[PDB]
Amino acid sequence: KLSEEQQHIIAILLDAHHKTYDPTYADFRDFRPPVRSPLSMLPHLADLVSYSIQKVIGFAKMIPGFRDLTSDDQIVLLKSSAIEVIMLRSNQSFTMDDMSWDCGSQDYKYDVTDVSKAGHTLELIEPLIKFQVGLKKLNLHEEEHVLLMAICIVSPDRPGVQDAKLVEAIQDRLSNTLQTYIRCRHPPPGSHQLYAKMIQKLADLRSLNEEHSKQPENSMKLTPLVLEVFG
Amino acid sequence: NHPMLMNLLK
Ligand SMILES: C=C1[C@H](O)CC(=C/C=C2\CCC[C@]3(C)[C@@H]([C@H](C)[C@@H](CCCC)CCC(=O)c4ccc[nH]4)CC[C@@H]23)C[C@H]1O
Repeated sequence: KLSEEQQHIIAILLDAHHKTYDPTYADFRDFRPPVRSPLSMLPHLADLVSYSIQKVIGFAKMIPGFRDLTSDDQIVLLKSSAIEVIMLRSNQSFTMDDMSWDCGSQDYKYDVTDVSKAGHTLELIEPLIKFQVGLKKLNLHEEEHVLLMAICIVSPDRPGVQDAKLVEAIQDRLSNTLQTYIRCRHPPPGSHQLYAKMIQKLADLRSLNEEHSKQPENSMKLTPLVLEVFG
Repeated sequence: NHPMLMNLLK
């Protein structure tokens, strides 16, 4: 049985997501334009990423119990989560027809060769596409989508966390909501091992994040916020 | 170290 507090936590996260993700993609007009030379797509995706960092921050703030953390713990959690939660969010625009991210128009349909033109090797792109395909194949309810983003953000084992017990306590509450959700609301055969498969997607994102942490004249073409978050 | 991050939070 899903408790009242649990459905409230879902209701919150759905709304929080609605406010931080605009599926019209109308703000994309404001970015430096996409040019399709080396790194011709870098400015445009760096802006997208920057804009997306902001949205993730808006979303995080609405996670129940996140405001109860110190501003330091909030800051480190978002520093580490940003890129993961972006790859997550992006599943919404991602389509398996093309294996591309389709954001309403040709100019904003981003394929492997676009990501490449932002200066990225197949070493990152490939784990990244396998991830989007795997996640799409899960076929999450929008409820499970937002819980997974929340859970991803509020992880006690991220570098720089002071009060892990509190981070952990906030997270536990979300996972329990998700686990109880799946039982009560996800029917079979989709429900099969869907929690352990989701937690796996969380491990694939940590890797992607760490591989990205490894991968000056390019640092200029990024944004202030992006440089602040990725160092 | 993180003024823009802390601004978007507060
Ligand atoms: C509004 C949204 C979401 O916020 C994000 C979105 C698409 C996201 C995409 C599709 C295009 C390429 C994106 C932005 C990826 C980056 C290129 C990312 C590569 C993978 C790292 C593991 C690198 C991030 C990065 O450091 C960078 C990008 C450009 C310059 N520097 C990360 C996630 C990828 C459209 C839409 O669904």
